[PDB]
Amino acid sequence: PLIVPYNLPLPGGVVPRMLITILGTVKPNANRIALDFQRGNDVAFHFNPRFNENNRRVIVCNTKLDNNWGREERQSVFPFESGKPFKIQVLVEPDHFKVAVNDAHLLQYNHRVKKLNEISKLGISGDIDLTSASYTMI
Ligand SMILES: OC[C@H]1O[C@@H](O[C@H]2[C@H](O)[C@@H](O)[C@H](O)O[C@@H]2CO)[C@H](O)[C@@H](O)[C@H]1O
Repeated sequence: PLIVPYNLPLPGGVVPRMLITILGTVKPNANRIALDFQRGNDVAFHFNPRFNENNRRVIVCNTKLDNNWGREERQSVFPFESGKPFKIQVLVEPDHFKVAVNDAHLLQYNHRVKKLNEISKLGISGDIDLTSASYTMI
């Protein structure tokens, strides 16, 4: 597998029609997963499944600018399970990131960071065994 935390370079940033696919397996008794699409030190799109926030499972999405987190967008639809293999697909579309998990649409996150071609790294972290991380233009 891959070593977690894992950094995937995104050469020349992202662009609509770029599809990023993450394959892995959630560890037993997982607490968190995170994808961090970064523009330098900023996080354009943080995607953060939390397995136990006040005994609830929730996905928290946000943006970090100049070391400040913005307004959280929360999704209670939670397709992950401790112990199970998953596929996360993040498709960049003109106005938003579109996320599907295990081939089912999960959420969209509107672009707050506008310079898409400067979002040049994806950090993958958390309680997973990471199998692959890649991208393709569709
Ligand atoms: O916003 C994403 C960001 O959240 C931090 O945790 C927040 C928490 O969600 C919020 O409810 C509380 O009031 O403040 C915390 C600190 O900002 C995470 O620590 C961070 O890793 C991101 O996930």
